[PDB]
Amino acid sequence: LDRERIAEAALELVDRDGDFRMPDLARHLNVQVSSIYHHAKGRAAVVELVRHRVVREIDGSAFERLPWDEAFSEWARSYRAAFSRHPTAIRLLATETVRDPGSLSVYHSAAAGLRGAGFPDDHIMAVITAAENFLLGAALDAAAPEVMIEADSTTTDDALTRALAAAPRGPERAEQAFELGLAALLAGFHHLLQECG
Amino acid sequence: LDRERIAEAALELVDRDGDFRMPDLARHLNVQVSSIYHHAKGRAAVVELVRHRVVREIDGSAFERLPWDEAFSEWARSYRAAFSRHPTAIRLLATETVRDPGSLSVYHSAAAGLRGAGFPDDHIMAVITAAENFLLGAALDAAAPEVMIEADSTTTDDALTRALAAAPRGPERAEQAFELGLAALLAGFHHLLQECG
Repeated sequence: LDRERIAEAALELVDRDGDFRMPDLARHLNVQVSSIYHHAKGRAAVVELVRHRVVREIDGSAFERLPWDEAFSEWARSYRAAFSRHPTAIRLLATETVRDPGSLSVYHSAAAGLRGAGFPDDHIMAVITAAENFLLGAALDAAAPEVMIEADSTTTDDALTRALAAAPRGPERAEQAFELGLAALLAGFHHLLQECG
Repeated sequence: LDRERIAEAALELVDRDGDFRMPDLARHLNVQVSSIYHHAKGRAAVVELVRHRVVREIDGSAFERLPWDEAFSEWARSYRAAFSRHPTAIRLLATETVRDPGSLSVYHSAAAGLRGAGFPDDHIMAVITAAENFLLGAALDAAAPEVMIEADSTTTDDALTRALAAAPRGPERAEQAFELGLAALLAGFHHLLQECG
């Protein structure tokens, strides 16, 4: 029983149900809640351990090594991949305040990278949050069925039929939308930067 | 007991737990599963009724009345507002194939609007899905706490501290990120269109 084993069991419960309760977590660790509190004080601390375990693969330090848009793209891909492994954890983690030191570090890196690029301070958090909104959505879409829209029509030339026939099939469907949306957002952010001088 | 009352009770369960089970739904309607199946055959049909009840407010027909980017903005705002009332339903609805006639109609409208604008057919579904990815994420962020990042630092001039101090407070935090991300995506999509001639 250390922090890593608590984080593990908690994420397992969150994977199954979308949330966890302290006594049930203790049961699955064969301990009393007491024992958990010695490693992590309260629910908020256990949520941050869950967050830590999900986001471990996300490297923010790419912002120190690459131009902002290339770093943004590496960071975005890692973020998608991390959350797409735990789609049932997305609601919980998107709606609890971030305090995990590891996560705060990633934020520190993205903020410094975007400042370095010329994004004004009053825009930096919105840029990062706009990107995260898209990425949590794309993580859900990567966990979704490969066919997400099934239309029952007799028409062959309407716009929806045509668009659905001309789109990628399989895992490529979600990948196409993710790549196009990422490129569109980066183009938008580049525009923001031109406007700022 | 009609389709509307089934849709209602099912969404109530989904709001609470993130999913529903047929027998529990029947219990909360004081009926046997049998009675549900006469209005909606199986789980997939009940999921689409849930979808219908969430997305009723979303008007796709704005694509018939406004230039694509103005329509996109009205549609996006309605979509955010709808899902932000039921954040616990987002996972389920983002990961089940769309067959609800009302929803398919909205897709029909957005597809025709984007075709009308000049987006090539092989790009239309990805454009719509990219937008939805962002919007589901923004719906979660609107249901999130107004302070989403709490940093414990002694530093005053670092990039994260500065960005968090210069950002909007309260409900304005999520609103700022939503507005900036929407504008960035539309700029990106406008760029896509310039590239296409």
